[PDB]
Amino acid sequence: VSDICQAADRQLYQLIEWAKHIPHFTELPVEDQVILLKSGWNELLIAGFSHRSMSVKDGIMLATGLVVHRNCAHQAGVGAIFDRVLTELVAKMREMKMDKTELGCLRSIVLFNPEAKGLKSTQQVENLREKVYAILEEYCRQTYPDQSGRFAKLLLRLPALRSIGLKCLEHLFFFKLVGNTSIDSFLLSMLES
Amino acid sequence: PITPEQEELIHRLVYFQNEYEHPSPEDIKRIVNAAPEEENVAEERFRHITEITILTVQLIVEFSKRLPGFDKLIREDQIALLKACSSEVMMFRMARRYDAETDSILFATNQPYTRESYTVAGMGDTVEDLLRFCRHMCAMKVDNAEYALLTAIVIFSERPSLSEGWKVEKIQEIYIEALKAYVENRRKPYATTIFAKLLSVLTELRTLGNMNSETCFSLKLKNRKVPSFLEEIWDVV
Ligand SMILES: CC(C)CC[C@@H](O)[C@](C)(O)[C@H]1CC[C@@]2(O)C3=CC(=O)[C@@H]4C[C@@H](O)[C@@H](O)C[C@]4(C)[C@H]3CC[C@]12C
Repeated sequence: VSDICQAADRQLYQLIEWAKHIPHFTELPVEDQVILLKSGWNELLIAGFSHRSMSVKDGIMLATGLVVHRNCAHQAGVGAIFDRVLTELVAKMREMKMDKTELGCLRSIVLFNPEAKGLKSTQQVENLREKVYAILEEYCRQTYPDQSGRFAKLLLRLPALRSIGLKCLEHLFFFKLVGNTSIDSFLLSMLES
Repeated sequence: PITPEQEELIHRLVYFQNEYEHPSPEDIKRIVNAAPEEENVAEERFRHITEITILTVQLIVEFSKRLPGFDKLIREDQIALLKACSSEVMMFRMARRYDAETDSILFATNQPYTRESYTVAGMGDTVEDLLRFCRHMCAMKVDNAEYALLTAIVIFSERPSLSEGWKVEKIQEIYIEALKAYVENRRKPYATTIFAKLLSVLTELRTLGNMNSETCFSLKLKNRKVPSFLEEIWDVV
């Protein structure tokens, strides 16, 4: 298996497994679970490898090691977003020293998106998103008390992330995946495991 | 808790919001007395949409300049911020002319536009997304102060390429902080959840603004007249 290929393979496996373990996610209708992931897909993967590559210099890390540099962002599959990822997310992340708790929180606000297309349990998913808001607000307040704007600061990288997401004319790393099915068939079967 | 001299800041934005909300009835006049020889009937819908929107972007620029801190920026950055926020801020303006009952947007020509109106002008694609936003906003019961403060936070969004990004960043913090102060002091429960929900609207703007650009590309493909002012500002060519 290729170097970047198995990175992509692991990167998705880790994503889906991450969500499988978010409190209440799997209690939603499986179809909604696919919808939420199929839709949050890019922004979720992006935010993830963005934060993970804060220490990496001039690059994006992917599924341990494999630090993609601009000189082959196209190979990697992050050609459309590379520059902005480093400056609008990686840099800003490092600048505020955004921790793992916060990251997970934002990622969840992204996963629990009620405006997801065709989502059935919109009301449910919304209540879930709103818990994360509470949890995250209190977490900042407790952890970084002398930073009155941190909560909103963290919340405001969500649009930035969205924009970078819109630049992906596909679901990141999907065609590098071993199987050759449909996003939904891949998600669905990956969910049941 | 408790709002300080953000109170003054809020009166100002809420004032200017109100002030620059509607285009001068003379300009809306020019638009109506422009109908060509027996207008395409679906054109007196499309022309209104694009002509009046020139006025909208202008009003947006008008308000953006009366905002504290905008003058502390260099012309280069002032111009960048303006262009960047235009299509996003436009959606807040439209949302505020949304009629929940008739599910329409009351243009400045007292004409109510609906899924039809826009579909007739050839904008049937995006129309629904627009209406949905209007509905979601109406559902949140976003008031004037929140609306204004919010549009100000958008106008001061440090985008890449800005020369002094750090400065736009710092200025924006003031409005963010005043919105928090305001939302919390409505000493209503949920305050943090409301504040977070208000801010999220900003992520929604990135897709709506993208959609708008997408709509411009298409009108350019179908080769329909997109007012030069709009092409110049949204970089639509
Ligand atoms: C690409 C471009 C042509 C499309 C923009 C379209 O999608 C929009 C966003 O749908 C445009 C179309 C016309 C429009 O500019 C308006 C008409 C008004 O009368 C008024 C003028 C002024 O009082 C605004 O504060 C509100 C309102 C309702 C604006 C809002 C934005 C609208 C509704």
